[PDB]
Amino acid sequence: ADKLRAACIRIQKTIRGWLLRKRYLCMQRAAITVQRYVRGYQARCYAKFLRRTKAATT
Amino acid sequence: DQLTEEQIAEFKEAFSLFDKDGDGTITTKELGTVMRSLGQNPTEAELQDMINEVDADGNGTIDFPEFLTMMARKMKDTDSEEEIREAFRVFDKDGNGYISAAELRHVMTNLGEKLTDEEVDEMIREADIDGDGQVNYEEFVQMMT
Amino acid sequence: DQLTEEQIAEFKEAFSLFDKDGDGTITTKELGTVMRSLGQNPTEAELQDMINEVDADGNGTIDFPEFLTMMARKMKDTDSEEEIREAFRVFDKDGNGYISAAELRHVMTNLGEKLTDEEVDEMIREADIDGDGQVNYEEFVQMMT
Repeated sequence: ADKLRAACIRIQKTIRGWLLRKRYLCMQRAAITVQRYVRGYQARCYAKFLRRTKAATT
Repeated sequence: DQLTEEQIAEFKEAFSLFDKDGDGTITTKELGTVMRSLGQNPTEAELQDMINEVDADGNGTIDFPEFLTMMARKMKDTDSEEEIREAFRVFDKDGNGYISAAELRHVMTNLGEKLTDEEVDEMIREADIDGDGQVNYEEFVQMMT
Repeated sequence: DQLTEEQIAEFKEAFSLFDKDGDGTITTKELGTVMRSLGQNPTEAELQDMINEVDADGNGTIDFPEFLTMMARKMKDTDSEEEIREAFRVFDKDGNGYISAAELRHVMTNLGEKLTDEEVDEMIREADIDGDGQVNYEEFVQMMT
């Protein structure tokens, strides 16, 4: 309840926020990166499956 | 006005990350984390106010609808870059626009809503600030925006 | 620059696997699966952009000529096992090359371009979970590339 205190509090909330935001955005990018590779490899497995059964297709 | 479809999607994403079992709630304890992860900078006091205005019951949880209200509310009252800069200059003896990295750490951990040593360390790390240097807080504020 | 005879033949072969009638089209919903079978790893957003570019219907179809055109531009080659490994590391708390199977599941189905439970179960299923419910994620890095 005073100028030094308020000034400090305004700074602390901005830092606390920025840190968490930064970590969040980062976790988000990482998730998307893992997600595209997951979708990528499962699709390749599926296509392999199709290739395998096409040969058997008469 | 009110939250856009896009903003709603953004907040549900983060909210659902902390909603441990998809039941539609997050603990009142982590309301700050979620709001912060989404880019809002509330004080520990405001957090406690928001909580109070929803946790009379004492269950200690918050649902998505109220969370969206808190977000829209808090969003209306957002500090500018200059307001943050000004906060810095009260600790900026001579109006040069800098502040000892040592002084900063002292205020962060001793005044207001005292940061942890871990949080101050993290700050210095993530901001690539010289532990024994000067912080061009005008830029530091830009960096955090 | 453009697709060589070899590439065209490779792509036609891949595309044709998903062409049920031999009529020269693949459903819009399978565009991603087809690019993926050719080695690419596009995001959901990139796909939606490509689809919108040629004004296709989400419940509609895409043809070989436009497919070829998409592959000529949109096909990239920047991936590497390094980036997928760093992506997992972001969630490696102890830094010892492991992650919680349950945390991976929760993050993957809520954050970002979320996967369905089946997709994650398929992914986890192919890895060995140990006593502390953790996984050596280099197992995923290996099988995803």
